[PDB]
Amino acid sequence: ASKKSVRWCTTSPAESKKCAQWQRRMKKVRGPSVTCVKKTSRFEC
Amino acid sequence: AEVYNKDGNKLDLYGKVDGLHYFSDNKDVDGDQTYMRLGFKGETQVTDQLTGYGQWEYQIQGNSAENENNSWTRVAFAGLKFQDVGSFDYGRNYGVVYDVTSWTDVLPEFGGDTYGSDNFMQQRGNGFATYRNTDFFGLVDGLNFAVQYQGKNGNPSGEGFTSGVTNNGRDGGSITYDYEGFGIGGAISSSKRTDAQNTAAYIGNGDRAETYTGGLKYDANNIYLAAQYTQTYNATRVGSLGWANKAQNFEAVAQYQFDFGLRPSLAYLQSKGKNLGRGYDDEDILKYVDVGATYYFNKNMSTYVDYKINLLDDNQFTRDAGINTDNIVALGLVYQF
Amino acid sequence: AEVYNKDGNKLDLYGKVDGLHYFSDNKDVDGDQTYMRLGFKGETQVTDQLTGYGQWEYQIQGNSAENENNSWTRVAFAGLKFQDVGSFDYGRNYGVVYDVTSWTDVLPEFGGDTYGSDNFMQQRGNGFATYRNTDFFGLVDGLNFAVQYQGKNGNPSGEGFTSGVTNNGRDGGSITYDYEGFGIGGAISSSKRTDAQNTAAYIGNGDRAETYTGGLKYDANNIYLAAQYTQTYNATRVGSLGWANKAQNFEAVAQYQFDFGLRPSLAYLQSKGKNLGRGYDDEDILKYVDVGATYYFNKNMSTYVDYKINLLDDNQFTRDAGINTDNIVALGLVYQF
Amino acid sequence: AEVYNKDGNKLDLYGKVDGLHYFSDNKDVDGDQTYMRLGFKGETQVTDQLTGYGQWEYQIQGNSAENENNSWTRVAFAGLKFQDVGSFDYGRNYGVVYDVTSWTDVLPEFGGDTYGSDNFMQQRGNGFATYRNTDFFGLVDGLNFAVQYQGKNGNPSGEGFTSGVTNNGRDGGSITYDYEGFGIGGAISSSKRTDAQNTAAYIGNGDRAETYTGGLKYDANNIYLAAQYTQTYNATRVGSLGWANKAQNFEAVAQYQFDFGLRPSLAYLQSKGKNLGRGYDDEDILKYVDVGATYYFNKNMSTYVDYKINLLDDNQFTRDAGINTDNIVALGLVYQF
Repeated sequence: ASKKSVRWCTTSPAESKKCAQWQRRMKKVRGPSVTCVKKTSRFEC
Repeated sequence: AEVYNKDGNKLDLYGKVDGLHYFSDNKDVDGDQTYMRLGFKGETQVTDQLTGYGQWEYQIQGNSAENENNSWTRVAFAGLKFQDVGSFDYGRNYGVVYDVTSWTDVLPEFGGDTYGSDNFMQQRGNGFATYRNTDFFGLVDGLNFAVQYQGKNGNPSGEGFTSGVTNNGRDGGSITYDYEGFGIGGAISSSKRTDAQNTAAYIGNGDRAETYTGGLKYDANNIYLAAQYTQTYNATRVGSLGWANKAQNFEAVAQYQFDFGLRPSLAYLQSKGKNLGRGYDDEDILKYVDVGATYYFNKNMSTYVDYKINLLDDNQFTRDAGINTDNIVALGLVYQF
Repeated sequence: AEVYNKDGNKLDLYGKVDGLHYFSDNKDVDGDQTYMRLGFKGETQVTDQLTGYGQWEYQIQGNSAENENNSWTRVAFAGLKFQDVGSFDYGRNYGVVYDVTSWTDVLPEFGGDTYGSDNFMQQRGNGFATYRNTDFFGLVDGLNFAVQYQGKNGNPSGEGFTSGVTNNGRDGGSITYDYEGFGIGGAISSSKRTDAQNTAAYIGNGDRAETYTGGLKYDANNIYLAAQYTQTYNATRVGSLGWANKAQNFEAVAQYQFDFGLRPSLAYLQSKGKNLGRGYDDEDILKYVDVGATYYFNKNMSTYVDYKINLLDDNQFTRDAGINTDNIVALGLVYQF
Repeated sequence: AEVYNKDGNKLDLYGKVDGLHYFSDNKDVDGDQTYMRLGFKGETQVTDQLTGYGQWEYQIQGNSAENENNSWTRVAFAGLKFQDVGSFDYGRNYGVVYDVTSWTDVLPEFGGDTYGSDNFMQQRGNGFATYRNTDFFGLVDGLNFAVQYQGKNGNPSGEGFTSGVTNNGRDGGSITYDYEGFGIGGAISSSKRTDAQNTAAYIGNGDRAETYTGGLKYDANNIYLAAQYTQTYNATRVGSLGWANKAQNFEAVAQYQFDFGLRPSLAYLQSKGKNLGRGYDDEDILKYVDVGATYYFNKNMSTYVDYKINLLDDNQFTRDAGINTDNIVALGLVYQF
């Protein structure tokens, strides 16, 4: 995370064999900058 | 060859033909590269302190049809070698930054392209006044330094023309130290850059151009080991796209000169473009492992192989800049006098 | 001139200024033709079997205003002379087909024009790797042969670029025999022709380019006699019209070298275009009796007169090709070192 | 340098590098002027009367980027020195008018510019046949004379082409006398001018071009004193404007050559355009005081200072012609072999 913009706060099982381009093509040039910051479930950040 | 040499004054008319071929996927370096150069060196010795001199070196491509002309001037200058004091020479010369970066431009054919020609003072270009001193005035030994000033070489144009001028892919000092093999050497340089090279045509908020450079080498008993590292601000040509805001350039060679004549080299070089303009970002200008060898029949003839294993990917980047990204191999047979 | 020659290695810087003038009705060859050339030869002798070498010849027009530049590279190569084995040399060199067709290119000024430069391997061109052997290995004498391969020298362009390349008026072996005076010699050669040279732009269904050539000469006691006959397929420049599907080239010289200096020549040459394209048909590319002489002051200076009695008519042909069809006379005064 | 020199025949490969800077308001002569030339003189001596010769001199600018080529042919001829008779040489030479006007073109850098290159016979241009005789046949002494003929050097174009031809800023005799220091010389010269040069593009009802010239000089014991006054008709280039219907040119140098090396010069030159075309009228084509000095380290190396104090005003005239009006300074260090 923590280098100026915002997360996409994710989960575990196959759901993100996919969480790609919402980071690159996200960037391609920059766009509204998405990290992700995956993680087992939603009850996160 | 030391031709004339009579009372004080001596000449050395000189040159080589180099029958050189390149295999490459890049059909834009592909194939025949023959070329030649001739040059003269000259010294008249005026006194015992004071001695004059000149040098002229000039390459002429020998890979094209009688249709086509081509060939340019490599070096052309006169100066005076004072005795304790030092030497001075005005003319088309090597930039000082080249005292250290040369530490590693010695591959059979490749290398010495993390900088280029008419590239401020990195390497070779017009209008150099250089001062050189040899063992800090005879008084500490294999310490030396050079300072040099180059006047503006501006527009061919109608706003900042110069007599003898140019487009602008084409508009300092160093000290270096010895104790038998082992060289350290720094060189710092800085150049105001012209308003022509400053125009949102391809790249560079170009204020001065600065290169900062440290080098290392070790040379003795057949081993040649060297490294040069230098980073530049606003001075590394990135294709024909204009220049490179920051760039870190690294280059290391390794070599062994055999008693019978063969002399393998192994080298790494690269150039990392930092914060580039115009999309792009961080991005490699050059990246490649050099592997190759040359063989001396004698000090007058020889052959070489050279093999640039070209470590860069194709991208709207390289492609933009027109930076070759393929491997090449060179094969060369050369005769020099 | 044999300048430097010290321990093994030896140089010969050489050249000539040739004060040349042409009278011709053809105001496009008319008038002042002054030029010069200089070049070096080199040998370094590496062992007793093995010796190195280099040559570089280069002409510079000397007939235009300081305004204008002009002057190209004739020859530039290095190679190795092995001893029984033979020589090898990569470089801009003479095509092999020239081992025999040279048998008749010796007029005081004209001749040597049933073929041209960067004309496949007929004469002179880039990218040649040549092997020559002298008396079929020291063992049968004044029999020799040559084989050579030249690399593609393609487009300047965007489909087939090569490094060092060209428009296309500009994109082999021989054996020859001796018994004192009398040469026979055949040479055969063959070159793939680029897609560029193959395009309904003027002429050639051009698949390969083939020339087939035998020659005869007779030379001893002042008499110089010789003939070279060769027909080519898809390889004789017809004007700037591209190439000539079949062409038959014949060339005979006769000369006598006088004790005191003067050396008359008398020669015929023509070139028969066979089945041409684009109307035209059968048609002569060149046809002319040469009559002329040169006079040696010594082996360093001399004058010549030369007079191509030009036996071709004007027609939408010659005219189309821009082939000169008037006579000319040349008058020259030359000094050579 | 007298390189080769064996049995009769002797060469002299020669040249210089001249590390040369201009400071000038005129950002169009300003800056760096490095350049070099090399050249060869040659004589084979054929008999005791008759001797062969050659000369070729050639400059190559040394003030630009490897990008750029530039460099042209200065002189190129071969002749024959007869013994009582005289010499003859065809080629690219200095025109005879230059026998006398040269009496004053010796500034450390400036001067020699009330005439130009490829400017009829005034100075240097292509196609000169020349005959020169030394002391009116051995038989009156330090009287000689030259007569010379130049062939038309016409259009590159489609009416009047010539072989070796040109735009037109680019399409004779003299006698001179000696009694120890003190020269008078006259030179008279006349050239039919081409239809191309005569066409209401800028200037000259140009029928023949004609220059009439007398000169004075005085030279012995360190003093060098000289003057040359010549007026021309339809033959002084006025900018790029075409020619000057009448013009009087004047030029005087004074110099003293010191024992130790330094050799100041003081000089005046001007050029008075009479009755020009196209408005304009009477008008100075060039006007300036020259002050300057060169210092000889020895006969092989030296520096110079030159300072054109440029006495012309700006006006739609000079400006029209693109004639420089500002001062200039030149600083040079030269080495010559």
